[PDB]
Amino acid sequence: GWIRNIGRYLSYLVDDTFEEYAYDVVDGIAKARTQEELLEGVYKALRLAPKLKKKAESKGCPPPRIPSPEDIEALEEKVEQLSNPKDLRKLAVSLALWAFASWNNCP
Amino acid sequence: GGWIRNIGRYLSYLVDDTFEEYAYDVVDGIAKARTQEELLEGVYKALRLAPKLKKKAESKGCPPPRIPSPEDIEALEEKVEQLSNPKDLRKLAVSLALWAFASWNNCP
Amino acid sequence: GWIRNIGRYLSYLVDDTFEEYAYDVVDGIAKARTQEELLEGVYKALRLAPKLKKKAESKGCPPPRIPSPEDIEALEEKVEQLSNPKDLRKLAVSLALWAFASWNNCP
Amino acid sequence: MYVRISGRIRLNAHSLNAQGGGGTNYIEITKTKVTVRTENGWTVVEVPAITGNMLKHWHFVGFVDYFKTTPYGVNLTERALRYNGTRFGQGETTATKANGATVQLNDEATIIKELADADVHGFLAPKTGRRRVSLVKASFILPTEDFIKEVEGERLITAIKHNRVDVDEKGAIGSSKEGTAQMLFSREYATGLYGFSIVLDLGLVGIPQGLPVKFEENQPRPNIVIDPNERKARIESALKALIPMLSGYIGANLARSFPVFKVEELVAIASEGPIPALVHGFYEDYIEANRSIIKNARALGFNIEVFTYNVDLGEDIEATKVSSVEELVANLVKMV
Amino acid sequence: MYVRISGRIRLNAHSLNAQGGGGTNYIEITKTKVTVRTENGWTVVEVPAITGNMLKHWHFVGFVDYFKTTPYGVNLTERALRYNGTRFGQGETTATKANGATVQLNDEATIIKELADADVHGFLAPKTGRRRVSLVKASFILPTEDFIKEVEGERLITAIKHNRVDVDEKGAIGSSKEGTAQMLFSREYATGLYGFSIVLDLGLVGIPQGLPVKFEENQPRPNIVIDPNERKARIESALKALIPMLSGYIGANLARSFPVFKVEELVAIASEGPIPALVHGFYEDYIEANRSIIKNARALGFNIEVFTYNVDLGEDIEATKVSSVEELVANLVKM
Amino acid sequence: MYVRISGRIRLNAHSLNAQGGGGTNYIEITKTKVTVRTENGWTVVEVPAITGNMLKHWHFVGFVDYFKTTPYGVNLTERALRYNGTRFGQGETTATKANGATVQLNDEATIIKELADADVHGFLAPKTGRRRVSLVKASFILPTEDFIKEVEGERLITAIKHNRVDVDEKGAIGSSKEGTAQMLFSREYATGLYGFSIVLDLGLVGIPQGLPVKFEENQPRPNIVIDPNERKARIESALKALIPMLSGYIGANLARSFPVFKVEELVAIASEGPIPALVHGFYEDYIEANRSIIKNARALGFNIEVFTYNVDLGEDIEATKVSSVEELVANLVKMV
Repeated sequence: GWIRNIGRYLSYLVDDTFEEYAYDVVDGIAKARTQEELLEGVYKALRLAPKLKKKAESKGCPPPRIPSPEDIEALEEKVEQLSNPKDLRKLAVSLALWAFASWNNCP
Repeated sequence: GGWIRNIGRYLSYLVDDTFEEYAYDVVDGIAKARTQEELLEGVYKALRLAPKLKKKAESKGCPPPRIPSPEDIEALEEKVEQLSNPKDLRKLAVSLALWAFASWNNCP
Repeated sequence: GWIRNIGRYLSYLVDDTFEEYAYDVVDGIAKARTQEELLEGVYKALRLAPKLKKKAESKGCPPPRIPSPEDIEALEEKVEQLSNPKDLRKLAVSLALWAFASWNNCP
Repeated sequence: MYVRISGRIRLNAHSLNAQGGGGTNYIEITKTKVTVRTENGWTVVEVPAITGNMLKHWHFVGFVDYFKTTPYGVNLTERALRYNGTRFGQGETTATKANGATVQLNDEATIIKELADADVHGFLAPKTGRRRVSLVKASFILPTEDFIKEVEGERLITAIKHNRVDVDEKGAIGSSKEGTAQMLFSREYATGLYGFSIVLDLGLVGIPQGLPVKFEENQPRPNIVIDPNERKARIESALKALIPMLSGYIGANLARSFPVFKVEELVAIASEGPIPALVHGFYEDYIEANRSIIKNARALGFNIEVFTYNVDLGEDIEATKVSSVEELVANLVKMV
Repeated sequence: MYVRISGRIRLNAHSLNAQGGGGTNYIEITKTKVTVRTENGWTVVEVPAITGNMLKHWHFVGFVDYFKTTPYGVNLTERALRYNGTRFGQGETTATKANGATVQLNDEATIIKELADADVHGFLAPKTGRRRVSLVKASFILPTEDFIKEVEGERLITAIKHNRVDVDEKGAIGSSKEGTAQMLFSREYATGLYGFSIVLDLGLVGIPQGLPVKFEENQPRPNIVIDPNERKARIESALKALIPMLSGYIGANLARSFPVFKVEELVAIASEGPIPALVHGFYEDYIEANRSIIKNARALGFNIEVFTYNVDLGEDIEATKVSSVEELVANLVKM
Repeated sequence: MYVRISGRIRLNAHSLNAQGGGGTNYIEITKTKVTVRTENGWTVVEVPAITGNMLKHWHFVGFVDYFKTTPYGVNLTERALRYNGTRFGQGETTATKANGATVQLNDEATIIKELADADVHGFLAPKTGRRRVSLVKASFILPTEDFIKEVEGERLITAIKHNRVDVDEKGAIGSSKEGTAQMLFSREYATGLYGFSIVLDLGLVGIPQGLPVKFEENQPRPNIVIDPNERKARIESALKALIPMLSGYIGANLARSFPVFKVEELVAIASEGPIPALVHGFYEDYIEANRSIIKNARALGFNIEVFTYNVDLGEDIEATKVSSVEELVANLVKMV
């Protein structure tokens, strides 16, 4: 449900094979209480796409797959109705949990 | 509202590859829209680059970019006029700022 | 809507066809700081009206939509209550935002 | 003399009391949970904080600094001169003075008579079993509740990464196989409005815990084991340790961060007797609670003296309009 | 006299009453299991709770500290001045006062006449019995069930790590082979809105346990073996000992933690005769329980004075507004 | 002899301490979040800043530059002559002196005796465990609060693009296939009025931090492992290191940007004994706080000397007006 594709991209900011070690964005998306800071944190996570692309290309392993624009609008289309923070926390921590999986990228 | 995606598609052209126009500052300024004034200013700076992308896309064998229609501009003006609360303004700005980075298939 | 027509006229200064590119006047209108600067920018924008009117039929395009007197007057008395740049900058940016839209100037 | 201080401090761009080690990349700042309203039921949020151990250690540093210059500065542990807080660790029976003289950890009276740091800050001697509760107590430096409610969580945290330029003598930046250490490491810097509360129990200085009184004349005369001058000097040393405290010397990474301090407001109370603890500055309604506590304590028969900075308090009770922290400590030492 | 207090207090960043960790490098805060509804389900949660022994000891500390100021404060045990209080045992039949006077444990009357801690907090004399129960009792300190229901998830328990750096004679340091003291331990810090409840039966201070009344002249007068003046002094000291409890002076790790304390709400009832405790503050509906219990007690013919802080408790009941715990103590010391 | 300096400087067209980019054509200026009071309630704003680490590095550069000319200038590290700030990276137990001699790292006294950089700016050798806290404390350079009030952000930043022209012998730009390097990168330039604060605890130069005193006859005396002339030279060099810091030699990209760097105003204090730190120049109400601190500290008996540039500080405080930073350092070196 459009979580694996964004989850692996989020993991791309944590894997040891990519020596940039951006844990602040993962902490920010994980510790989200309402809509605005969650969207801001996911925007900061998604902003590092050129860095990851030009670092993977210079290394040799296949480039990371940025989330496709078809599942981008799903994020707001689902989170607009999440007024209650209790239900928001579910996905706010699920994304961070997916960001810490193995996700073998560069062989 | 349907115009957020329309303006995000245009904003994608300022960051995407095969265009050599790496305007990260304007996208970040739109994303960091504290007030409505500077949000509109950043949108204006992003729109000023329309002729450059429009000509370079056909100069490198790519479909012309989808510059937002005047209806989208009217909707944006209405939203800016009726939103005087930074609480909604921040998420409004982030909504169209997030679309800049994606796996858009601009050039087939 | 009293701003859409002025923006429609201003879009003639930059677009496909209408081979007369005037970015400096659009920037001066958009970057207006004082009321005098905005008025001078509007005057410079209106100065090119005969050029566009004659060039419209030189390429087969419909004649341009020159703003009526009434909205120009209304702009003149709308300018004379803004004592701070706060509102004037917003008015200038709103006026200049329509210039770079996907107008159907002449099908 | 017993004194309590509580207030707020503005503080931005501070990497104080981090978690990770120096050699580990991405040094992380400490986090702590707090409970707030958010216009509904109770909710817990995780915010950067400074532990009370850090504050207590920097109070110890300031006290040692201000007690060295006194004529009784010889009566100090050799570890104190090194700012070493390990007071009588596990597996030792004797300690070394500042001048090199040895002291035996058999009784508390001689320990507190000859060693000043172990007297103000307490000590533990597991090998012998001796004890002394610290006279100074400190709380956490938590961001104030109304500030947290007012910012809706922009994370108050910036992870700034930077590197050293360790290079070979020939001018080549080698890899890990060469021996160079040109690597990027990240430090987390916090910001916001914080609250602090530290209590001092300086009335028991120079008095052994076991035998507070001796009853020489059938009356409770305190068992002052040291000279009154030494006890007094220890008192103003502990009181003057607050001057470097509320100036920017209660944090780590001072060489590269040096936190940007400005005390916003505070209240201090002292009555040379038993005193209720003030309300921590973390709560948004601590001014009214402190005003009520002061008023009821004074009406009950306590000789509370109150100094307030940048708070109106009650405007009807006798409170001194102090202008800064060092003026406050000057007023405190004028009432010894 | 006979007083009962129950309420809710906010305290965070605290490690009061931990497991000590005398053999392990990790120190665990206290925990207990609690059952609560989960919208038609009896779920169980592990939440920190301060034991009543901690509160009893800290109230004793406050009482012995406030009893020294009074001129009648000589009548105290030598243990009391050191915040001791083991209070004899199977091998001791002699009490040493603050001045060092031998006191026999033959009867409770002399024990309560010559000692003040033994009078209020009880004692035990295995030699001849003479058991005296504590006049002040305290309950545990649990977060309210409303808080537990509303948090559901979340840990509110932080394991914060502290080091003990020990620089050597020049600048060196060692881990475990140089004999120095350089370790890295951890402490558990809790938060939440807790509930407290105490019962003080101060009406029996100075009266021997075995002889509540003398009944010699055909009147059941109280058997006060001590002078009324210092009996009143003991009452005042015990009532003032409440002040250095609801301020942050309860628990452990006071030097490094000093919990961020703020009393939220409370209800207290005071009377000259035997009265029942109202309800613990852990329950969500404890305010209505207090209202019902005070109405029922007043219906049976009881003279109760009720003080409320940050709670309405209805309008029919003549309750006294309380600005702070010290206002309550000042109103109480009127008797 | 301790010094505290604070004030405000105006920077234009500067790109000091950027984020480097690393492997991309965009280079961003470093950002940090600060808390601003505002009349509408507390807010957090992300603003460009210069980290205190680079400020410390440039002070180290100035100190080395002014100590090289000193006759005792041979007592430096070979890395210091190259402005290499790394202090005894992991795995090495020896230090190469400027003259080529080898210095062991088993003793701190020798290290501070024949290595001036480690003495002044501190060091750490993880292999042997020796350490020394730096004597210089540097804080972040942040735009002042009232400036943010007045400008309302305006993004305070431009992005200027510079080309990378690779014209070969034939005169062609290439097509990234032959080996040409014709590209187009961009750099971020900021502007505004910033505030700075610097602390120099020049009282432990040549004095090991383990045994600061000797106690010959229970009479405190500094434990100096070097002759007093070297101490005086090191202190003078450290003081003079401020000249190539307030002239515009702070930060990176000096060859292509060279910040405009006018010093707007400043206040400094200096005293032989320990003194509280001054208020950072970020806050709008920092002149009044510094004035109160100075007045009350002098009332407490601290023999402090105050030098003010473009700040009045009223009449009660006895301060000497100073024309520029050069005159300030001249006055500082006048009083040893």
